[PDB]
Amino acid sequence: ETPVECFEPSMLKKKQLTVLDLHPGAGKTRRVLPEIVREAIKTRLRTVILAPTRVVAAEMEEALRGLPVRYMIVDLMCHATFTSRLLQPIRVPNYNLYIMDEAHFTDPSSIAARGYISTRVEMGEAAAIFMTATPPGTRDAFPDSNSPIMDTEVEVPERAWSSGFDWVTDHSGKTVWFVPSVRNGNEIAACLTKAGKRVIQLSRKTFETEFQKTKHQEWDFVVTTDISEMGANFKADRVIDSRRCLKPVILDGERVILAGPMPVTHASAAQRRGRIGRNPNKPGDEYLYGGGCAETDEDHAHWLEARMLLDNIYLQDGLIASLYRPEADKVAAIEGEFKLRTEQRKTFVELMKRGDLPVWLAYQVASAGITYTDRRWCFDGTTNNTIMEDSVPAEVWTRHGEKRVLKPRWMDARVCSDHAALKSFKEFAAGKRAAA
Ligand SMILES: Nc1nc2c(ncn2[C@@H]2O[C@H](COP(=O)(O)OP(=O)(O)OP(O)(O)=S)[C@@H](O)[C@H]2O)c(=O)[nH]1
Ligand SMILES: [Cl-]
Ligand SMILES: [Mg+2]
Ligand SMILES: [Mg+2]
Repeated sequence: ETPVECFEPSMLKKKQLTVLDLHPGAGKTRRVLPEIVREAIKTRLRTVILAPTRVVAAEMEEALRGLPVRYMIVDLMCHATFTSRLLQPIRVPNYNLYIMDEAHFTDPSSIAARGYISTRVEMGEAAAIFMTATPPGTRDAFPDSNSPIMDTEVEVPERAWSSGFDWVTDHSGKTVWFVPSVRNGNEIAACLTKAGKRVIQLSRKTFETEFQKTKHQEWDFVVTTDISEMGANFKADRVIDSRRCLKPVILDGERVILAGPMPVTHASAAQRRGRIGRNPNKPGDEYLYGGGCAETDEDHAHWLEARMLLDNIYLQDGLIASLYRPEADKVAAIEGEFKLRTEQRKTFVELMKRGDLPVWLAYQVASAGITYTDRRWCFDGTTNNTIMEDSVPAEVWTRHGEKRVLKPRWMDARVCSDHAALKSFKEFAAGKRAAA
């Protein structure tokens, strides 16, 4: 029940669930993971390794080079790819060993993957190892590091500034700056670029292509959302942490708002700080943070969305998987409330995979009996659901040649929270889709 600090071969026998909680940068992904894979191959286990992002998967594929590891014999895939396969009639192999790296990731597909895995372990069908420096319930924002970190609470700019904050731009090294949202990041990055800094911006939808730029010498700032908490490695000297995040909230079961900016969890703060202090021979790394931490409330939509996913994943006859027990208190929905019949469930998965809609929104459309290609719901909502861009109602040319105001029947604030998200939703509402 208690987390461990070293891998032991008896962790690979069925019904064992082990949390490996070495401090950030202690060598979990880099040194303990290849040891586990060797022992699994030696014992003929059917194994899957789950990476948080394809960036990290590509990294592990090279560190595991020379072993029989199939990137999608040991299978390698991302959390989202794993949960995605569980949602198709492509009934997944019955692995008897699941290794989940960066097991703290709180996106809905990762929460659902932990629930499925822990249920298989409790069924006695598998063993599992969750690797993370910050397991659920963590209340330490300042864990150990390979080199000592200088922690300082300071006022962190939340918008562009025309004077002051000289300590930001006088720094000579490399800084990673965590922001609560893409739109806040755009404003900070433009202000740094105007000061002559070379800035890379990272978000969940640009991470793959833009993270590559960080592997070079010629940058001063990375401005990033919380996606960089999931095992992203930088060569940086300083982290600036707003200590804030946005929280998706389902108001009354009828809409999703983005609440905040509000304090991050202790686990998030520790992972942000854990981007630096990683070189044991390089003292002096600095963590500058702008406020306190707070634990997640009852109302974070990601855990409810995870139940929407798990209610639609096959397990064994009529069974439905539970959430991983330290996470199971966050949701009030009851097992099975979100189960869909076969055809609506196909629409549900299509809206998420092909439409890039948030889980909650894809469920509302699918359970309404709307088919994937029917976009009338994007335009027939109430007036309060009108989507604005630069303070004017957004309009779209539909597939049928009419210009309509964007006014979805169900409002999820995440489809219009930044320029790239709105562009994608406008294309979806028009019956179009940009080349993947
Ligand atoms: N990318 C990379 N990192 C290296 C290398 N040699 C040493 N390191 C350092 O060793 C650290 C430990 O690697 P890793 O296995 O990621 O620790 P970890 O416990 O997984 O760190 P955590 O953030 O996810 S909680 C790396 O993050 C990096 O700082 C190298 O050749 N490549
Ligand atoms: Cl993001
Ligand atoms: Mg790691
Ligand atoms: Mg150590």
